[PDB]
Amino acid sequence: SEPIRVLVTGAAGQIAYSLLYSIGNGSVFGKDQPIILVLLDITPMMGVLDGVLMELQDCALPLLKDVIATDKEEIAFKDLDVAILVGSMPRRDGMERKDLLKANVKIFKCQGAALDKYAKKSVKVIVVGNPANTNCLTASKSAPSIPKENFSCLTRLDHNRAKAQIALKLGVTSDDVKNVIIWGNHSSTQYPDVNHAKVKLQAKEVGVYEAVKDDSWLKGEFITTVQQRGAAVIKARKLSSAMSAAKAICDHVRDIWFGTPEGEFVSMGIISDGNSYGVPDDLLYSFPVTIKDKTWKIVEGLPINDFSREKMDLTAKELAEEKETAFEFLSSA
Amino acid sequence: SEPIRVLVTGAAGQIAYSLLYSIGNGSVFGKDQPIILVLLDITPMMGVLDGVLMELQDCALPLLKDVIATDKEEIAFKDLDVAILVGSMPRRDGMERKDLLKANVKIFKCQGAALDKYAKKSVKVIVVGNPANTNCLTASKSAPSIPKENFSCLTRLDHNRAKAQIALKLGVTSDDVKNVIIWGNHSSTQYPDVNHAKVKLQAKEVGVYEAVKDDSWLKGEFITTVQQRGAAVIKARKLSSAMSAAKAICDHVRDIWFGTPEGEFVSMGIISDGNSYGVPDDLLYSFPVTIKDKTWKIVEGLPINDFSREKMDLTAKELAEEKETAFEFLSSA
Ligand SMILES: NC(=O)c1ccc[n+]([C@@H]2O[C@H](COP(=O)([O-])OP(=O)(O)OC[C@H]3O[C@@H](n4cnc5c(N)ncnc54)[C@H](O)[C@@H]3O)[C@@H](O)[C@H]2O)c1
Ligand SMILES: NC(=O)c1ccc[n+]([C@@H]2O[C@H](COP(=O)([O-])OP(=O)(O)OC[C@H]3O[C@@H](n4cnc5c(N)ncnc54)[C@H](O)[C@@H]3O)[C@@H](O)[C@H]2O)c1
Ligand SMILES: O=C(O)C(=O)C(=O)O
Repeated sequence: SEPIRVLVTGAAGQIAYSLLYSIGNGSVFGKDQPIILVLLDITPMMGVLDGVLMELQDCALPLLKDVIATDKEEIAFKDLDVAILVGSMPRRDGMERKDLLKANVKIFKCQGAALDKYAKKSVKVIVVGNPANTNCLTASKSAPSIPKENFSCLTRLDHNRAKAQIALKLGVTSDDVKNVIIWGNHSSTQYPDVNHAKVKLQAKEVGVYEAVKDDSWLKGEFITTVQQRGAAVIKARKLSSAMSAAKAICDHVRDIWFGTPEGEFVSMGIISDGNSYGVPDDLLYSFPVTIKDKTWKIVEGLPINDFSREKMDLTAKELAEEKETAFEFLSSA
Repeated sequence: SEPIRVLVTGAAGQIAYSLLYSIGNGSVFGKDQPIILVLLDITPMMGVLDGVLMELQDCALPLLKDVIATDKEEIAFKDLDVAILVGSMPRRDGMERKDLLKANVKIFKCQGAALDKYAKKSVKVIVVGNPANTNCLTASKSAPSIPKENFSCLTRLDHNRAKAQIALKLGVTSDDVKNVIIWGNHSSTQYPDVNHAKVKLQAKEVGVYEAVKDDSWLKGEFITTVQQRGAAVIKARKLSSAMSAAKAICDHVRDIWFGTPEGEFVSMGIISDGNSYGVPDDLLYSFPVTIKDKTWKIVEGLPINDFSREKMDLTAKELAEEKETAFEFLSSA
């Protein structure tokens, strides 16, 4: 197959350091799919990039057709098929994802403008840098010639985190848990919804509530754990998550590239235009979706209880607030 | 279908951060091999170690059955099926990763002692932390009940780098290169030998001397390039060569676990007793081996030309010296 052009921004940083190996080894786009890898970062990090290039050569990765290290937008965004937007200022212990907004939203406006100008119209754009949803939304709106649908942000890490807490609670495997949902914002108001989740017990596959038999936990400690998870990792490590962040990016892009498995949906921040869940349009909200032929579709018919109604509305409300701040700031100049 | 117990020491830093995902991924011990990862680091790094533990859980790895974090030797080394020894004292620019001997060999003396008392007798121990060969030797000497053959250190990174250099020189792929050999010490006197090595050049296996047609380069710049590679990545990145080291450690441990491909030998530091290559007995030196049923076997009968003889001998002298220096210290008290 002809090579696909995949860009990873902030390529000299931690997340990228934990991710380039998985792209180059074929575990993301396919064991036989060659990659033209494009690596963007700032001028003073170009020497770090060169160290990463020698390490890629020392890792035996033949699927890497070419590896382009650059600090130029013209080169970085040209003809891409995939854009992994990581390049961003990370928060530190004590900060919410919301400060970083003014600092980072400006970067995603220019990058959305760079995609629109230089990348293919078919590009898949994956936004990881914080605030992901708002960053996501801003970049998307500075790329009017690229379908809204090609813009996604990462809630897969929160998804994976929710599964790992279920597996640990029930003493099960991560793969035995399925259909946990991460609704709304990639922030501490995220709703990790296990109402439609399934767990494989030895006698039969049951609902997560039925298998846990602890409603308080599921609506209490379980919610807080997942929500504060990013902040807890930073508090311990003194660095943002990277190993777990990179892996969720691999899972998110693979599910885009290869589709979701029969009877299963995954969490994805996407544009909310047309949803049927009572969520305002024009937001970059995380929904449970099924993917096929690289195209996502929100899962419909999920029964929403009262407890889930509220929670879902609180993340949307929070997302509107971030939308208001970033748009006031980017127009003001 | 039961799990195995693997220890990774120095779990709170660089190399381990790039390596643990590949262990719990199933890419080392097999896609149906469940693992319990045991992470060991010193007391002051327990904060950071808990965040790595959180990241590991957050990757949602079905095979990763349990993850344990401790600063206790009695917990780390209990009932291990595999021990990866990374923890140690660091290196950097200004040369060569020589002086570290006396500041790292105490660590490994202690660590062999714990394996001796707590570890299964069948443990496989891979020594990575520098001085790799001499730390290796010290640990085996302080663990007299665990078979000396069960101990090995890592020359696989130098071996992997060597293949990439040949691939680069010729314009071919790294996996088109077979049977390079890393003779000796993991240091600047190492001997990266290609006399017995093969390359697939234009769909025909030929002989790397035959393919390269530049004997001066193979005996000059290739050798120094492979010996100075680690220092070039570290001066470019300002951080260790973790991504490539993580990959060479997986190579080394997978080949131990599942054996070498038919027709192929790999490089790995082992106990020298009885070799037929003119190298002193009771040394931990790298040789070419074939591996079957988790048991290495030095490849006998390779003709040693004169250039090779002073080089293998030169590496040996250095290793003899490090042996002197390490043991007088440790016995001194
Ligand atoms: N959505 C998620 O789950 C998620 C998870 C983890 C981290 N993140 C976020 O991802 C972002 C990436 O930071 P990190 O964790 O890798 O830490 P990091 O600081 O080590 O890496 C960031 C990299 O971005 C580069 N960079 C900065 N501005 C840039 C620009 N304008 N163009 C290109 N590159 C630029 C930096 O030089 C650096 O190399 C942070 O905002 C972090 O909070 C998001
Ligand atoms: N053989 C090879 O090919 C090779 C290649 C690269 C690096 N290395 C060596 O690997 C080692 C690890 O490097 P790194 O980049 O991860 O360094 P690092 O600083 O990032 O990590 C070392 C870790 O060892 C821990 N440690 C120190 N003493 C310990 C002890 N007694 N018990 C347990 N943990 C202890 C430290 O607290 C730290 O967490 C170094 O010795 C490095 O030179 C070997
Ligand atoms: O730390 C953060 O901001 C994250 O988004 C993360 O680690 O998932």
